[PDB]
Amino acid sequence: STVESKAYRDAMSHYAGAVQIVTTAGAAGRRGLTLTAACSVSDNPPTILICLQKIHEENRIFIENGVFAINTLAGPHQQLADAFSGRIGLTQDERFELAAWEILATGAPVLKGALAAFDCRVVSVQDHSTHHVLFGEVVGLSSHAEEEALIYLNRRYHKLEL
Amino acid sequence: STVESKAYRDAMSHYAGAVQIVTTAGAAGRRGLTLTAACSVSDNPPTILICLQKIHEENRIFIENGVFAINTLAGPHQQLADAFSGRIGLTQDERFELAAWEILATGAPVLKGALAAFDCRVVSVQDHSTHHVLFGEVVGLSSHAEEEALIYLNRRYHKLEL
Ligand SMILES: Cc1cc2nc3c(=O)[nH]c(=O)nc-3n(C[C@H](O)[C@H](O)[C@H](O)COP(=O)(O)OP(=O)(O)OC[C@H]3O[C@@H](n4cnc5c(N)ncnc54)[C@H](O)[C@@H]3O)c2cc1C
Ligand SMILES: Cc1cc2nc3c(=O)[nH]c(=O)nc-3n(C[C@H](O)[C@H](O)[C@H](O)COP(=O)(O)OP(=O)(O)OC[C@H]3O[C@@H](n4cnc5c(N)ncnc54)[C@H](O)[C@@H]3O)c2cc1C
Ligand SMILES: Cc1cc2nc3c(=O)[nH]c(=O)nc-3n(C[C@H](O)[C@H](O)[C@H](O)COP(=O)(O)OP(=O)(O)OC[C@H]3O[C@@H](n4cnc5c(N)ncnc54)[C@H](O)[C@@H]3O)c2cc1C
Ligand SMILES: Cc1cc2nc3c(=O)[nH]c(=O)nc-3n(C[C@H](O)[C@H](O)[C@H](O)COP(=O)(O)OP(=O)(O)OC[C@H]3O[C@@H](n4cnc5c(N)ncnc54)[C@H](O)[C@@H]3O)c2cc1C
Repeated sequence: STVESKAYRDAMSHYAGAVQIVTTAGAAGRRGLTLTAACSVSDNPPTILICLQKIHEENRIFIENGVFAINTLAGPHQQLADAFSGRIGLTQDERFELAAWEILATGAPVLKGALAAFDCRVVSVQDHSTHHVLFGEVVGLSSHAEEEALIYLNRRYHKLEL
Repeated sequence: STVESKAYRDAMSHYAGAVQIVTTAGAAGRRGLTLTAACSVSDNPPTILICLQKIHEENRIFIENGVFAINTLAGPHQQLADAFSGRIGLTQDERFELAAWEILATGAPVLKGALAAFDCRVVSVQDHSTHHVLFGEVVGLSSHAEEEALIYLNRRYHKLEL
């Protein structure tokens, strides 16, 4: 037998993570959300994975379009993160209005003034209890030189110098 | 076509990660190493994944034993991390001598004075180009109240307050 759900979450509050915004576009429509469960798989050919909650049915739009982009956040941007987690109201079109964006290879929206960004095509989809897991290969890039990074730890937000 | 290997690594130097030590034991022997590519998959039942380099053949000992543990590091511990990345010499028995350890459910070594720890049984193994990916379910736990965490960013080490 496995350990209890509540006790697992209390221990994970001592494990730190860098804050992302992930996006999509195509015949099923345009969507974004705030996220921490992602990691690097290989550098030859370059490959990345992400994990999405099954209890929100609008997350099936990512699987139907077959493309996604991942954007890494800098020091001054706590207001953008609160909006894309659903804490303060608003329609999707009203959430995107808060900043400036550009296009690279696939159609998915890329953020101006990000620390880094990766534009991807889907190669595999798997089912794991409470979440779906998606694998993608990298077809476009950008990066800029800013002075601090945004981090989540012990149930609150922080800033850290490069 | 995909982007170039060297350009991918320069952009990933702007993406932060918390520092772990991962361990194993059984009929194929006892081993450890320093690591950043891991993440949380589900909370019902609790489940975690890890990624291991194919170019070092001693990493096949983890697959043969069928068990592993993951340990999260605190502020004062940069010397332990340098030893388990292979930067300063020593045999495996000589690396474990530098600190104190205990036993929970499987046999794999758990660290005294860690910020958090998770003891796991293997349920799935997959092949992805340069690395192997392993999935595990959680059968034991511990945690302690320390004041800072260890982080890797922009090709050097840092400290961050809880
Ligand atoms: C630090 C952190 C890390 C996270 N990591 C992950 C992760 O790894 N994986 C994951 O899956 N989730 C993660 N989440 C959670 C995720 O951000 C939310 O579940 C998600 O944003 C909720 O989607 P929603 O707002 O559209 O859903 P809902 O709140 O149910 O709303 C659905 C839709 O209704 C519309 N709507 C809502 N309010 C209004 C309004 N007042 N007026 C008009 N229209 C409205 C909007 O279009 C909205 O999208 C994380 C959250 C945080 C804070
Ligand atoms: C010695 C070393 C090894 C590392 N290995 C990994 C790793 O396996 N996975 C990971 O997510 N982070 C890894 N990192 C952390 C981080 O992602 C890197 O700092 C950065 O991406 C690569 O630049 P570098 O010059 O520090 O690595 P280098 O010194 O140029 O490379 C060391 C070795 O690790 C591999 N490697 C380095 N970065 C990655 C990566 N992002 N994804 C897959 N393989 C990589 C390379 O193929 C090489 O064999 C490693 C860091 C160091 C110092
Ligand atoms: C920040 C960071 C993140 C990383 N993330 C990852 C990751 O996600 N995934 C991953 O796979 N790797 C990662 N790495 C790299 C990983 O730590 C090393 O590849 C690994 O520790 C090397 O194994 P090794 O020392 O046993 O290999 P080797 O240097 O080739 O040595 C093999 C063995 O020989 C013996 N030996 C060596 N020297 C002596 C001596 N002088 N006297 C007697 N015996 C000796 C030891 O038993 C040693 O284990 C990361 C590294 C860093 C710095
Ligand atoms: C609203 C919110 C959602 C988050 N969702 C995720 C997530 O999906 N994946 C992730 O790795 N980190 C997630 N985190 C970040 C972090 O891992 C948590 O802060 C901590 O583990 C759980 O405690 P909590 O009280 O903040 O979450 P809660 O407010 O109690 O939970 C919010 C929701 O997210 C789910 N969830 C929370 N933590 C995890 C977890 N570690 N693994 C899987 N599901 C989780 C829960 O089932 C719940 O539906 C989330 C954080 C917030 C604030």
